Amino acid sequence: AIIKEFMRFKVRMEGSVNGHEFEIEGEGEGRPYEGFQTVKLKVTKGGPLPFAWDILSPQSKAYVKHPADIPDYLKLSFPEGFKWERVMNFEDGGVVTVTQDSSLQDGEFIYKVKLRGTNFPSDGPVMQKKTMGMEASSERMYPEDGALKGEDKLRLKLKDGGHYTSEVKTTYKAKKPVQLPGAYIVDIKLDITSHNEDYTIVEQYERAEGRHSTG
Repeated sequence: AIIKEFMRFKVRMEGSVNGHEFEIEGEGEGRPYEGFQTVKLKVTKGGPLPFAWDILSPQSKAYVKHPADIPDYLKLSFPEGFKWERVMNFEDGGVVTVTQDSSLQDGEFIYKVKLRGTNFPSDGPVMQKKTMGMEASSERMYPEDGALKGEDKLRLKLKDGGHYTSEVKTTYKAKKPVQLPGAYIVDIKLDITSHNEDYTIVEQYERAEGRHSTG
């Protein structure tokens, strides 16, 4: 009974993008079983960021709605929790690597994130802030080597019409070997609900629901 129907979380990211170091702190809340959440974030060091918010926005899988018949591996991992490791390869040679620890302390999730972005063209859409959010996506989930893997193609919206593509691969590993699901799909929509002019303060909303594959 330790994941309640309403849960809050605290997050700190230590990051570097093309050598620009920054820190972000945030707090969020949501309904883990209903698959939605919100977060309020502030850049506490290295603001304003000289790159697009949208590469940071996808950096909280306890809050995915799962039907009863798909094991909710990442909720089962608590109280100890889980770790994740991610690579994002962007279509113009930019690369983001991320590691994250998720734990539960005094009834709140605690998130610790380390991020490195490199090889973004100084004049590309990320370093020139030409993105305006991302499309809804479907993360393709499967068990492998005792972990849960996810693969997605993120389509960052360009202001000028069009999309800037990232292939994303993530490993989500519970700190104790609770029940893995079979292969399945998680439909996700992440929205930036508000921001200040320079994106030193940002609010996000996400909805996520697991389902069986069609095909």
